[PDB]
Amino acid sequence: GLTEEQRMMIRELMDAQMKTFDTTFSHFKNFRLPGVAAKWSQVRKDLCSLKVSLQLRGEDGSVWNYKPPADSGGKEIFSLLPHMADMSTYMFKGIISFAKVISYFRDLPIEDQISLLKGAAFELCQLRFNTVFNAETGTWECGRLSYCLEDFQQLLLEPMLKFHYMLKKLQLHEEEYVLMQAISLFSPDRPGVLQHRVVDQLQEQFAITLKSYIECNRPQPAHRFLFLKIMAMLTELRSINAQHTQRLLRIQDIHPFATPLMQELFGITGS
Ligand SMILES: N#Cc1nn(-c2c(Cl)cc(C(F)(F)F)cc2Cl)c(N)c1[S@@](=O)C(F)(F)F
Repeated sequence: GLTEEQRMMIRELMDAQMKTFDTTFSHFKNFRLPGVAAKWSQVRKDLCSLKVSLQLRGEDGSVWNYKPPADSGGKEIFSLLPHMADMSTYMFKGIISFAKVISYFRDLPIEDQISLLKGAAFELCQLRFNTVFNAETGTWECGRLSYCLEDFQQLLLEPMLKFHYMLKKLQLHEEEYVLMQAISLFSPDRPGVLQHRVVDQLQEQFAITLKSYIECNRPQPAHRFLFLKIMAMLTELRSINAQHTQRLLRIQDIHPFATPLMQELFGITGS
């Protein structure tokens, strides 16, 4: 029960997701793996908040399985950074392809495109990982890869992990996940955006379509206020993004790891 423009909107967003999101992670390869003075206390706190074991199912049926070390006050806490930087770079490329395919994004001036991508790449990445997150086992299932949280109520103290469990509980459709990505991408208040009036009108239209979609396709009392919960999710995710951008820059300051694409998105110039 949407306007013709509203369903053309969902159709195009659902199309750009289909073309740019490798849900089986088939083309993620050549990645790195762990081998076979008051900043550090913060960096140690930054790192220990999301430790994860890693499983690789080979095409032949073999299984590699990695258990990370415990914190012993040394550089061994940096063991997973190259791999997770390689995974982030792969996700970021899918995000950039996603935005480039959308006509509303394409139509913005280029300098506004980079500004919007710098501001929302993390958030769109987190949103895509939620669709492959298994809340019953605490595992991100990325095709032949899987990432299982180490052994509960004290794990939800981490805001990002708390975000993933709450978003998964909302039981969202594919159409609702992609409208969330559009709203986060077309945020008029990212640093450096110039066409903020255009970008705000675009954002307001993606939110209105989402509100109408829920009310057309979700009449159950369980989904009362669902639109407002999602919009609050997005504000929460957005705060998680800011506070994590500093986590990453702190680690980068004392132990470099960011790929060239990660530097581009986060403002590191090379000197
Ligand atoms: N952005 C994005 C982003 N995705 N991820 C992420 C990765 Cl790489 C892997 C998993 C896995 F399932 F594999 F465990 C889960 C997640 Cl949520 C992380 N750590 C980030 S950020 O910290 C960064 F580094 F800035 F990209």
